[PDB]
Amino acid sequence: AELDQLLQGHYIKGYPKQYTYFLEDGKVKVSRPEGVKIIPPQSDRQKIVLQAHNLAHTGREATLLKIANLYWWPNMRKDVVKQLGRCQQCLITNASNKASGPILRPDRPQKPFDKFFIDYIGPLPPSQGYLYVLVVVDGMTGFTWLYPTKAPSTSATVKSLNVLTSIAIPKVIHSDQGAAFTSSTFAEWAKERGIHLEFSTPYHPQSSGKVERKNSDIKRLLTKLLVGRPTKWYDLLPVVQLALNNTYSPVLKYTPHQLLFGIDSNTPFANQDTLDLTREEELSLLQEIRTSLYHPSTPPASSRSWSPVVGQLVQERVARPASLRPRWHKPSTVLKVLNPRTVVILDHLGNNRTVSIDNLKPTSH
Amino acid sequence: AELDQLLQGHYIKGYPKQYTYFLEDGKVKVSRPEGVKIIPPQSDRQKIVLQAHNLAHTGREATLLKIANLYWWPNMRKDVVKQLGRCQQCLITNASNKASGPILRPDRPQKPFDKFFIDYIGPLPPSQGYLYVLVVVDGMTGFTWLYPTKAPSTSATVKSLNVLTSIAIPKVIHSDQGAAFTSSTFAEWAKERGIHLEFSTPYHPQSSGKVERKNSDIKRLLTKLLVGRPTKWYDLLPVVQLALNNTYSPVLKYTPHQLLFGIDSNTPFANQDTLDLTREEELSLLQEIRTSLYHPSTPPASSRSWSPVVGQLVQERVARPASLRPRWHKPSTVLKVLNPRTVVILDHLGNNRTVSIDNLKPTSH
Amino acid sequence: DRPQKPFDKFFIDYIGPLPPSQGYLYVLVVVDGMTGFTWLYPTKAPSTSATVKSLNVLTSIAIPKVIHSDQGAAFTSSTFAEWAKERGIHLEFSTPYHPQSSGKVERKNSDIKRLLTKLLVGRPTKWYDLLPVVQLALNNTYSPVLKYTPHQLLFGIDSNTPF
Amino acid sequence: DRPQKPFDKFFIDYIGPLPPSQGYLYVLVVVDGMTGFTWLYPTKAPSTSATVKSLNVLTSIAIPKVIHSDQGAAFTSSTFAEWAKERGIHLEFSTPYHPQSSGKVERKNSDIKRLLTKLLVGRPTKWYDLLPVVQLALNNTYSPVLKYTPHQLLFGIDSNTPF
DNA sequence: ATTGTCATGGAATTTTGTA
DNA sequence: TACAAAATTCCATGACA
DNA sequence: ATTGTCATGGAATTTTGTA
DNA sequence: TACAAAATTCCATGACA
Ligand SMILES: Cc1nnc(C(=O)NC(C)(C)c2nc(C(=O)NCc3ccc(F)cc3)c(O)c(=O)n2C)o1
Ligand SMILES: Cc1nnc(C(=O)NC(C)(C)c2nc(C(=O)NCc3ccc(F)cc3)c(O)c(=O)n2C)o1
Ligand SMILES: [Mn+2]
Ligand SMILES: [Mn+2]
Ligand SMILES: [Mn+2]
Ligand SMILES: [Mn+2]
Ligand SMILES: [Mn+2]
Ligand SMILES: [Mn+2]
Ligand SMILES: [N+]
Ligand SMILES: [N+]
Ligand SMILES: [Zn+2]
Ligand SMILES: [Zn+2]
Repeated sequence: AELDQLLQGHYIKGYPKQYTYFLEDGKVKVSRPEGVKIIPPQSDRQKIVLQAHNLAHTGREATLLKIANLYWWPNMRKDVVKQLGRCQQCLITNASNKASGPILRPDRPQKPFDKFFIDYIGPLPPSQGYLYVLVVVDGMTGFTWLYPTKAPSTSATVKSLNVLTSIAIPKVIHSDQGAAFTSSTFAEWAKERGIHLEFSTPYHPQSSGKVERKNSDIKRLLTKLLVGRPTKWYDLLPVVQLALNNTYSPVLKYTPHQLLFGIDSNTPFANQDTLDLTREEELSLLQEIRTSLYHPSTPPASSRSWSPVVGQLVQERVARPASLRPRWHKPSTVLKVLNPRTVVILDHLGNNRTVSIDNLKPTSH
Repeated sequence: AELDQLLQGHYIKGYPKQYTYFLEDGKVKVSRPEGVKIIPPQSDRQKIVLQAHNLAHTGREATLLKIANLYWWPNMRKDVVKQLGRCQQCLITNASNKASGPILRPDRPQKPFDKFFIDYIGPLPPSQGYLYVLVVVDGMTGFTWLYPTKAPSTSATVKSLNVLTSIAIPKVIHSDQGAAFTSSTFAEWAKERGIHLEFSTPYHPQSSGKVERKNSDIKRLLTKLLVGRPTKWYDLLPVVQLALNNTYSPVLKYTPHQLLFGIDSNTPFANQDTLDLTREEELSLLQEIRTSLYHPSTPPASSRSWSPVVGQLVQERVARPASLRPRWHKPSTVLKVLNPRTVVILDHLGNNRTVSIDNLKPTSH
Repeated sequence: DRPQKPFDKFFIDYIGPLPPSQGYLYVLVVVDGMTGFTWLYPTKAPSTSATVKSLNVLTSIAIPKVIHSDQGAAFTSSTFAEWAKERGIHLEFSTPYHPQSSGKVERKNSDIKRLLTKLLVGRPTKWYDLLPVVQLALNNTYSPVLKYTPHQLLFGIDSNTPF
Repeated sequence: DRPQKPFDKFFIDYIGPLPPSQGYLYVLVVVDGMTGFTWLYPTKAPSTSATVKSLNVLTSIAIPKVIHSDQGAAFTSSTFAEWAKERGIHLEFSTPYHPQSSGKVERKNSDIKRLLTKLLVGRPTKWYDLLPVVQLALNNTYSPVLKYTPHQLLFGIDSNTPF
């Protein structure tokens, strides 16, 4: 082939002179620092790299190290990497070595009832025939409503929320994509009332994080109230609700209740500071506090993170991976970038999916 | 009580003068920057702090903030913290805010067969009536043996290992405290052969980490070999075994097989570098390589870590916490400190337990 | 004195009996003394028992310093009397047949009764499912004094359902 | 030439039939040409089939360049012939009735036969469970040349079971 | 009575073929 | 005594029930 | 089509009562 | 223009299926 010229002492791009290139057993051999290696004809080299790789479906360095034993040619790795990009198997099974970008800290809703966050807790031990708790948190104040249910169902969610909205109607309800909230029956209940439904990306509880974080505090306090006793939580819910709604956030120096009403009710240790102000004076002082609330900023990027660029080869993690089956879906493309942490992708194949980076890896190579 | 003196203008330790201390409704009140607060008599103050705390079993700041509303006395927090230490409930339910110390990187075994690490994988999909894989890794070389089993049982473990030890006998076998290896039947099998059994602390797979990390690589390669096909792994095991034993660790620049034998067998891409050395020359070159192997050091301490001191109040995490029940056991004491990461504790109550810090929190207060 | 505030006083009374809806018969009416904010709770009887169950709900949100009521059997009972002492609520009673309560409350209390009969007729059997809508309407309705909805006085912001 | 190495050549042969143990009848004997390291595999018949199953085990550890054997039906068959080509093993055959193999191997191959009859008698029925102990003994036994156990030559370290 | 490990692929650092 | 670009080494990230 | 949150308890930093 | 020690604020760690 093109190796012909080389044995005859003539130069080629790559193939550095100073090494003697000889012939043995009808193969083109070369003396190198590392030792004497064989140089395959261009047309054999893909076939070689593949054979080596397919032994254990090894990465760049592991593959090259096998090939190094027998062969040499110019730009060995460039070729190896060309293969690692085409191994359908390695791409959908290997995990990522790139962390996703810094999280986002969306702003506090401005007014109470601007946005509700909901979620179901459970199943729990049966009390009084009930198994789940519906937790509703006001995004602004952190004020929380609890409702015992027998199942995490659309029907029961509606029953509960009808009671709640007797007090006021929210602009927006944010939920996970759990069966209870995605149903058409709910969607309409919500439209009937002029409430916008909003859902977090699939398999990302962190988005419903404001409720989730209240779940923690609920389960924790119930646990504490039930040490010793049999797990009879039903009758405790009210107490928990109250207790938690009147608990100071050390960062804010305010109980949710305070942020919702601007005065403490007839609770234990009710703060009197505003006892002298008319309701009006008080009410605007409250309106001030609400705006001047502490708000976190996003954290520094981890040193090896990635951000999603439009038209990027990107892969979605498998829902519920089966035993011994690939942890990732085939490659798919970034359609739009909703924010540095949420992406729309044309998937398998193909529907627009809204997804969180945390469920994505960049296709490598 | 002792508050008598104060209303009369005489000084007391704490109780700073400059504020006017008056009487209203038979209570001792005080004008302060924050406002006008009540000062309880010493004997009432524990009862006060407890009432406040018991509302939501809140921490230091949350508790104090309630009390601040109504009362004032000197060193308020000192008292609050005294309570947080005695609330049996908060201690066994709250999580830690202190990370455990930097991990340890024990040294490579010196010789092959110095130490075997074992573990069971499974259950898997049934192939040929088998459900689990017994994975044995040589600590020194990383060389691995695989054995299909129908159950993760003592009896089957013995059967498998009898085959393995036909080749050579190890000094030590390290395992998790899984039923199969803790049994008396195994313990004797092992003593019969003069093999020391050694077990990692309870619920800390990281200790069996050398095998665990091989499990990853096994499941990964099997997954890759089974994309498309039905999960027929039984007949694949041999291939995997070979493939993995002849895979270069990029850090070491050596396949396990090489570290075990000092020469490559009749494998694809078998390295020829030592083809000219007598067995002897080769054998000592190998003996050199083994000692000069790359060995990691422990990582920097995380900024808020803790280390176990002898006679420290320390608590063990619950095995399999029930729903709504405390995530931690009652306080217990550090008996001896085996290493900066392993502790012996007098538990509940009381037996000597060997435990990893990762399953411990320091009792706070 | 000290100016009046929400949760200072809760006025309670029973409306009923009504035509059965979902097997309910009575409405327990709770108006907040200062704001005029209203809660409505359907009950099966004007009994201490049903009062307690209902007020347990409301008192998960807030606890008044005072409850005012007529001397109806339900509120005079010793069980209700104990219920309130437990929660640290002082109880206040109008004298028999001379029902003294706030100017603002009498009016709101009248509105409820009208608004109930109004949308009761035509569907006298399905007033249960309507209670949310009613409560919402009442609480978001401009008082001639203040030009504020009870909603506004309680929360110090605008509702997303005006009238 | 190039000095001799482990895995260069594997000598294989069948010992049997023996008194049945655990329903096994034959022992397939594999000695490594250079080290003298020995594997023993119990089989139910001196058949290509049982040879393949056995050698599949051994070849999970290492693959020889060459296998040498007598012209027994099991090794001459075309199935064995294909098995070896697949794994890239060249096959080598002694001529009939003149069994040429290594000086070192003949001796080791003799030792096995003696050591088998020795501890066979007295428990002729329970030789299966003993095969590990035998293999271990053989491989950790000092050769008069080298003063090295086959174990030492293979692994370049000392075993924790000397003899 | 004991204890984390290490393939992976971009980045970052060093060595290389030529002056 | 110096360059661009290949070849190597570094190392955070993730997952082994 | 959307997005993490925040109680907790030592450490670290600021304010306080007295000169 | 100053100190020791209380009172406050900072913030990593962990957990909400
Ligand atoms: C579509 C679609 N199909 N399935 C899902 C899905 O998300 N499923 C899981 C099992 C993960 C889930 N989890 C939680 C939850 O709270 N988990 C714990 C947690 C909370 C916070 C935090 F930061 C991390 C973890 C739910 O509430 C929940 O409803 N689901 C369904 O979405
Ligand atoms: C006593 C006693 N009772 N129960 C345990 C116990 O440890 N149980 C678990 C379920 C945790 C377990 N896990 C693994 C495993 O490999 N887990 C995954 C992993 C591997 C490495 C790493 F760093 C983190 C996680 C096992 O092999 C195993 O046998 N077990 C029993 O000990
Ligand atoms: Mn949910
Ligand atoms: Mn949840
Ligand atoms: Mn295990
Ligand atoms: Mn394991
Ligand atoms: Mn009445
Ligand atoms: Mn024969
Ligand atoms: N936002
Ligand atoms: N060690
Ligand atoms: Zn591959
Ligand atoms: Zn507590």
